[PDB]
Amino acid sequence: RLITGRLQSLQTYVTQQLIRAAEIRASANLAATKMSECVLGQSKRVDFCGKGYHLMSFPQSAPHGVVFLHVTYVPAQEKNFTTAPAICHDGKAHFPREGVFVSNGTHWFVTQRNFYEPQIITTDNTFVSGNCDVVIGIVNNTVYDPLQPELD
Amino acid sequence: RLITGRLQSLQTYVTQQLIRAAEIRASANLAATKMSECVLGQSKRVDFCGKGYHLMSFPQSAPHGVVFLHVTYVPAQEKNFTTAPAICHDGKAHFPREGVFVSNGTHWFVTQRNFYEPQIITTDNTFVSGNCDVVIGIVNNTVYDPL
Amino acid sequence: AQKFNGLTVLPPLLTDEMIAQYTSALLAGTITSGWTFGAGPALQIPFPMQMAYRFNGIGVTQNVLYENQKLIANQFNSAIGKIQDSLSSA
Amino acid sequence: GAENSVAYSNNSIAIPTNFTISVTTEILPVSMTKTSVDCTMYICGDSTECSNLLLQYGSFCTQLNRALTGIAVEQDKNTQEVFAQVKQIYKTPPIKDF
Amino acid sequence: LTESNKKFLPFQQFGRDIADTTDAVRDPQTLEILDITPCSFGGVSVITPGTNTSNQVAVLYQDVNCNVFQTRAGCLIGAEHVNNSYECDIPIGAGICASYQTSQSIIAYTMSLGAENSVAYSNNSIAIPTNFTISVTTEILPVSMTKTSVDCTMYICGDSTE
Ligand SMILES: *[C@@H]1O[C@H](CO)[C@@H](O[C@@H]2O[C@H](CO)[C@@H](O)[C@H](O)[C@H]2NC(C)=O)[C@H](O)[C@H]1NC(C)=O
Ligand SMILES: *[C@@H]1O[C@H](CO)[C@@H](O[C@@H]2O[C@H](CO)[C@@H](O)[C@H](O)[C@H]2NC(C)=O)[C@H](O)[C@H]1NC(C)=O
Ligand SMILES: *[C@@H]1O[C@H](CO)[C@@H](O[C@@H]2O[C@H](CO)[C@@H](O)[C@H](O)[C@H]2NC(C)=O)[C@H](O)[C@H]1NC(C)=O
Ligand SMILES: *[C@@H]1O[C@H](CO)[C@@H](O[C@@H]2O[C@H](CO)[C@@H](O)[C@H](O)[C@H]2NC(C)=O)[C@H](O)[C@H]1NC(C)=O
Ligand SMILES: *[C@@H]1O[C@H](CO)[C@@H](O[C@@H]2O[C@H](CO)[C@@H](O)[C@H](O)[C@H]2NC(C)=O)[C@H](O)[C@H]1NC(C)=O
Ligand SMILES: *[C@@H]1O[C@H](CO)[C@@H](O[C@@H]2O[C@H](CO)[C@@H](O)[C@H](O)[C@H]2NC(C)=O)[C@H](O)[C@H]1NC(C)=O
Ligand SMILES: *[C@@H]1O[C@H](CO)[C@@H](O)[C@H](O)[C@H]1NC(C)=O
Ligand SMILES: *[C@@H]1O[C@H](CO)[C@@H](O)[C@H](O)[C@H]1NC(C)=O
Ligand SMILES: *[C@@H]1O[C@H](CO)[C@@H](O)[C@H](O)[C@H]1NC(C)=O
Ligand SMILES: *[C@@H]1O[C@H](CO)[C@@H](O)[C@H](O)[C@H]1NC(C)=O
Ligand SMILES: *[C@@H]1O[C@H](CO)[C@@H](O)[C@H](O)[C@H]1NC(C)=O
Ligand SMILES: *[C@@H]1O[C@H](CO)[C@@H](O)[C@H](O)[C@H]1NC(C)=O
Repeated sequence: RLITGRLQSLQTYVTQQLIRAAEIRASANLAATKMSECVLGQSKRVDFCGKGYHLMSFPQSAPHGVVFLHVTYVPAQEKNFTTAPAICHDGKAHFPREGVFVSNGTHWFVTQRNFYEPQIITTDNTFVSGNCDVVIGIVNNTVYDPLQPELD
Repeated sequence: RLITGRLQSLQTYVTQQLIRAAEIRASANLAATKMSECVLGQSKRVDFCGKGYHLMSFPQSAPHGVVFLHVTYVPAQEKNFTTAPAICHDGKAHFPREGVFVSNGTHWFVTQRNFYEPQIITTDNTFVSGNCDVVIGIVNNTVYDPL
Repeated sequence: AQKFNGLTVLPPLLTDEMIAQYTSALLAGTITSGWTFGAGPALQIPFPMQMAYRFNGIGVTQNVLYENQKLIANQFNSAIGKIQDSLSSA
Repeated sequence: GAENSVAYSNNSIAIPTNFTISVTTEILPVSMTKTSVDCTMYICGDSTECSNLLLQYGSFCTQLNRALTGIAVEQDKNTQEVFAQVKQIYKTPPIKDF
Repeated sequence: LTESNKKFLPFQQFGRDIADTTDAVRDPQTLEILDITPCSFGGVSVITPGTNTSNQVAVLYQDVNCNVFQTRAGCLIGAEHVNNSYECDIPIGAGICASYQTSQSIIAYTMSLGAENSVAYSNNSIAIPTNFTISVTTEILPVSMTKTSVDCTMYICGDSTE
């Protein structure tokens, strides 16, 4: 009677330990993937190595586990700007190559999307594609054309 | 007594088979994800489709499983160089667009990240940003201006 | 303890000193090489250039890192002090 | 959460002008204590008669011992794929000017 | 019966612990506190160099305290400890493995976590590769196993209707 009773308790403990070991294996696989991606390089997966744009992480040893000291990139201060998708100059449509068109009150500049830095709109940061009628929200402006003062 | 013993024997095998099936399902999910990323395209995840820079993987049939023949890109020979994050020419700081300023001792070049191919600094591979009184480390040089 | 009734505990294969050594080696590799050591032989690189490479990866130009490098370094040191202080406070 | 409304317009944009570096903490366990339990010491004490009835349950005892051994081997292996990513150790440089 | 350092009441004459086990009892011959500890027990383990490599084996104890080397994972006999460190192949535990190395006999040593190499760090020094090698990495991933069906009527019962 005693041994038949103790077999059930041992079997229940073994099943509980097996379930815990499966959960531990899943957590260890997740930690190994995180170590391979966020620590061993830069991971492009958003909201995977912490909140914000992931830069790097510093793994540290823990008792029966691991921790990650992720370094993220979160903005703090934002502003308001009026933007246009395209700009019309001489019957041609100019689109930003690696930027976005913004105007404060009267002058239109091209800045990068993740940081504010106004620059003068020229032929080097914009590319010509099409005409003026195709674009809905087009805005008249003038293009600097830096070749013109240099060739003189 | 015989029936109770055989039922007790028959339950533990079922539990073990369920645990093994859960493990097999997890491994199959991992293998399907690895297939869909590394084989069905190019995966940008580092150290996910093998050690090195993954390019492609060739799946092969295996008995009760699958294997992946990943193609990786690792460097073999490297060389040391003196580098500068920026260059001032005349009141203007030049930053590399898609390169890095490398020097061999008396000249400067521009090279890629994972390969060595020197070139000549000009106004096409560099962009100006501010003065050279803000960058902590800078080295004097000149650009070509090919026009 | 819990070992008097035949429930012996297996010592781990990896002692805490060796886990600490592994973490220190990985930290040294990630501050002296970036991601080159994780995908092949280790290649030396200065830390500001690795930070500029990560800034280019997240879509920001590399000149904004060098324009206010002292501010970013002070922010990183303050963040390290903050996580240490919050960790000391389970 | 906080009830807020974000203004949307077809010709309005918001881009950041400043950034802050933040550190995020994530706790991920990888292993735990490994324990081996046998029927000879737990179920039985120092009596032969208890072991004389254990030959009819030696099969389940073998199953439990194999499961515990596999659990211990799995836990020993679990540390290898997370911390031993590189086979070269790297000494920190004596110069701390980063 | 070890000599304890904790004194008791003047009437109780026994002891217990957190796990509810009688591990202390006074000796009323002289009112002396004495501890109770269970006797030594454990399991033997065999270290085998492998088939067609060697013949001699080593005997390993899990938690039994004692050619003969006292490791942190018990008592190891038949293996000579050596201070130098290589990469181990047979795990033992507590930071030490065993291996067959040069005649040739089995030895035990601390593992080496890797090749001790220091990288040169400078604020104006880099290492840009000039050549590359195409390498292929093999990964094994099982997706299924054999599918079996178990029915009680033929298994727990034979050819009897009872
Ligand atoms: C929008 O931004 C432009 C450029 O920053 C401003 O133009 C400058 O304004 C200052 C302030 O008087 C003048 O000293 C500069 O000469 C202007 N530059 C040019 C090229 O004209 C403009 O004032 C801003 N507008 C508003 C409403 O803030
Ligand atoms: C942007 O410029 C175009 C052309 O320079 C303007 O189109 C002219 O509009 C006037 C009256 O609105 C017409 O009389 C002309 O015939 C149009 N010319 C062309 C070529 O279409 C357009 O109005 C300007 N947009 C704004 C907002 O000023
Ligand atoms: C550093 O690089 C420069 C530029 O490539 C080298 O200068 C040239 O070297 C070749 C090799 O003899 C000559 O044919 C050219 O006439 C050199 N050009 C100039 C402008 O000097 C220079 O030799 C390299 N130095 C080292 C130590 O490798
Ligand atoms: C790099 O160039 C700048 C300017 O061309 C040099 O700065 C000059 O340094 C001299 C003496 O070192 C001073 O008399 C000038 O007034 C400085 N001019 C400016 C604009 O700062 C600088 O020394 C050069 N660096 C090297 C290493 O030659
Ligand atoms: C971006 O945010 C940082 C963090 O607050 C600002 O840095 C602070 O600047 C003020 C005044 O310049 C100082 O009193 C603080 O000590 C600075 N804090 C730190 C942590 O350095 C920075 O000025 C902000 N930049 C902009 C353009 O708004
Ligand atoms: C890059 O490495 C490869 C691999 O070793 C080199 O290819 C060898 O080159 C030598 C001499 O040119 C030949 O004898 C071998 O037969 C080549 N092996 C193979 C597999 O092609 C290559 O030369 C190296 N490139 C550089 C620039 O060093
Ligand atoms: C300034 O930004 C706020 C953001 O809520 C916006 O509502 C407002 O319209 C902006 N100002 C102008 C003049 O557009
Ligand atoms: C934006 O939407 C408003 C309201 O529908 C409209 O009056 C305006 O013309 C639109 N502007 C653009 C550029 O589409
Ligand atoms: C380059 O030189 C430095 C010191 O001059 C040295 O530490 C480094 O190992 C060298 N790199 C290579 C690839 O030899
Ligand atoms: C690099 O660091 C050394 C040591 O502090 C210093 O002497 C040297 O000026 C630094 N060089 C640059 C370009 O920062
Ligand atoms: C093992 O026993 C010996 C002698 O009985 C003793 O000196 C030694 O300290 C013991 N080991 C441990 C770990 O207590
Ligand atoms: C290994 O070398 C150390 C160096 O001091 C010495 O103390 C130790 O006794 C040596 N081990 C053996 C087994 O000779």
